[PDB]
Amino acid sequence: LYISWFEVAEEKETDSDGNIIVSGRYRTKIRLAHLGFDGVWSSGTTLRE
Amino acid sequence: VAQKAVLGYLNNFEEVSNLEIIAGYQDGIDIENDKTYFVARTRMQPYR
Amino acid sequence: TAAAALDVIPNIYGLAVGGSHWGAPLNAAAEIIMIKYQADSSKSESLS
Repeated sequence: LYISWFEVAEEKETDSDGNIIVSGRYRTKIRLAHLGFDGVWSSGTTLRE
Repeated sequence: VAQKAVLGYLNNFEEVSNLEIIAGYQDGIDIENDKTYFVARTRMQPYR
Repeated sequence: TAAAALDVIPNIYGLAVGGSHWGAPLNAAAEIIMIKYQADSSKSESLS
């Protein structure tokens, strides 16, 4: 059994002069988990394909 | 109680079997009969 | 992992950028090291 998430995030694409269009590409991530042979999780990793 | 004990080890065992070798130290410039140390880590996270 | 996530990347971006909590991992290690004793000195109560 495996589980997963998509990260929703914001940071400014700040220009040196300053800018209004602070958006486009962000370090969002995608995360995976699984439950082990006693039901505790461990492989809560970030492949972020 | 033994089944809980067994599976508590067998969860850990597979991470060890997946360890990845990153680098190895040759004896400066020498060859033959070297101790040749190696360093390795877990792939699932860079923690160990 | 919490201490590392509070370190490897900044808290804030802008005219000022940063907020990486420098001491966080080494400050966390002492708590991890401490926890061993409360368990082993109560495994001694189990085996007593």
